[PDB]
Amino acid sequence: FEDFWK
Amino acid sequence: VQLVQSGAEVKKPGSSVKVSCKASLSSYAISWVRQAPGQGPEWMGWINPNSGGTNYAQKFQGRVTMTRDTSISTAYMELSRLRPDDTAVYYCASGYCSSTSCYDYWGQGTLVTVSSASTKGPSVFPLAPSGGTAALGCLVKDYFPEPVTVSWNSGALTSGVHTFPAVLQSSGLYSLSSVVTVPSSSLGTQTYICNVNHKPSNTKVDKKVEPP
Amino acid sequence: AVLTQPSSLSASPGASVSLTCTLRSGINVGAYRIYWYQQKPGSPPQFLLRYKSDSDKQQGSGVPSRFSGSRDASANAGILLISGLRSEDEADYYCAIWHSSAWVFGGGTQLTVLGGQPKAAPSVTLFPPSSEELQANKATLVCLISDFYPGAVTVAWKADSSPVKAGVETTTPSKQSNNKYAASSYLSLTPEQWKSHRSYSCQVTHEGSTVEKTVAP
Repeated sequence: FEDFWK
Repeated sequence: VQLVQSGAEVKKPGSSVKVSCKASLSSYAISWVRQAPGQGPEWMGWINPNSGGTNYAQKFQGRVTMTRDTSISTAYMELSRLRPDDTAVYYCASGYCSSTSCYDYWGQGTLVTVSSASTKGPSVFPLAPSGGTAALGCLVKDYFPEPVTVSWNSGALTSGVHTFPAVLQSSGLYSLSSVVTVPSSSLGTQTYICNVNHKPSNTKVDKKVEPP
Repeated sequence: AVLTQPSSLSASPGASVSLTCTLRSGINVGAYRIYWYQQKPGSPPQFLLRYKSDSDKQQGSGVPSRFSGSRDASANAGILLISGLRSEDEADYYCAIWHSSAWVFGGGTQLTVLGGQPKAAPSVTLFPPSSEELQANKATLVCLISDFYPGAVTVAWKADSSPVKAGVETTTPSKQSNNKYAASSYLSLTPEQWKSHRSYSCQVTHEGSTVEKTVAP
């Protein structure tokens, strides 16, 4: 998926 | 499911502290966020668990190191040459986002207290005692660091009890008081003991409040 | 001043509320995903949702639908909306953006949910120093204000007729079990100061009505 903090 | 951080720390100005954040790791970046008492969150940086690559906020660049051990799957955050202003609850966090939703995970947090004061147990003093009511309590004064807990009659008395938030005095020591409203008819017969526990100094005190 | 939020907001249950996260001019709101967090006392911040536009938004896993994002180009402000406004929603609310290669957080908004509490006058009890503290060669006057609503008080100390600020520490009003407010203030002196003066006063102002209690050696 996608990184939360980037 | 869970990030679990190390226990509370107390430090002198100029020393360092190392806080761990153990996953019960990820493939997503573990970010470190701190919160000073009565303040908003402050982002410190992240670490990539696969690479070990870091990205620190400019403020902390110089005196912060973030590492990981994928064997035990715990992230570390070391802050060097500590300032009193570094007194905060340090959180670790990680998550991921789909097109639909996001799944964030925070640690319980780690209180780090930085001050030139040394660990000290509290002096507990009784506050001896309308519509037939009387007010009495305990004054828990001059202790460090912060977390003390106050119960009454070993927790059996909850109704009409209020334990106030702590005050950081100019001396650098903390203070709070707990109050209980009771009927006047009970003061000679019913026993009221406040149980003060300051775990940082391993001091437990049980003081009974009596009318003179 | 990248991100700014209102300090406080109060509304009753069942209604809807809007929380603003104002961006500094030049930092266009339309270009950023605004991250929203809820934080109840003692717990870490918990993610609500991130919102850039109606075409670009992600909810928090297990966060009710009544929490919804919005924005306004003219005000240059991201918006968080809450519909249910349960008493559970009483917390601090922080916004965050990824700006200039760093995570920036707002100052936070303290959302208070009113429990239909009627106005209550404060009960003020001023405690003199205990015999035990005096034998420990210290003195602390404990002025305890309780059972007032709404939770806003001003506390003033006087040694004789002279007003005091030195040696005074006052707690912000905090919620009781019965949803009324209490506040504590301490005037720390020496035993010599305690006995040297004739009276000490603790004045409490709530909703424009004043209560003063006195203690003497």
